[PDB]
Amino acid sequence: KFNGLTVLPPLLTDEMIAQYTSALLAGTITSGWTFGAGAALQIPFAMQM
Amino acid sequence: KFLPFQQFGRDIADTTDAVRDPQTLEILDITPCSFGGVSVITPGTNTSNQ
Ligand SMILES: *[C@@H]1O[C@H](CO)[C@@H](O)[C@H](O)[C@H]1NC(C)=O
Ligand SMILES: *[C@@H]1O[C@H](CO)[C@@H](O)[C@H](O)[C@H]1NC(C)=O
Repeated sequence: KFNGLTVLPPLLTDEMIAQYTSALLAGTITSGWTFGAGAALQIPFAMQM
Repeated sequence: KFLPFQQFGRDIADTTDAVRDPQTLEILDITPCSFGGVSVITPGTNTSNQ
């Protein structure tokens, strides 16, 4: 870092990335896949299987 | 810590690291002065100027 080299921190921290991944998992586990097109719906997991 | 005959430490790649001094015996340390790349954040100059 001394001479001329600098490093810039990323715009999105690790906590925000974890929050997005958790949101995606939560959508997939319950809403099925309708939230990938429009509004999020709900449906039991066995029916999705 | 220096040996009784060691001066002018480089200690990373080529930088003049902590060095002793004449007339006395102390292990002084040298650090570069603070520096940084300033930046300006501005809105549209057609709107305001602050
Ligand atoms: C250098 O000279 C000063 C002046 O008298 C003296 O106080 C000091 O002890 C000397 N130091 C050495 C390392 O010769
Ligand atoms: C924004 O810029 C346009 C032309 O560059 C100018 O006509 C307009 O007045 C500006 N907006 C404001 C709020 O002054």
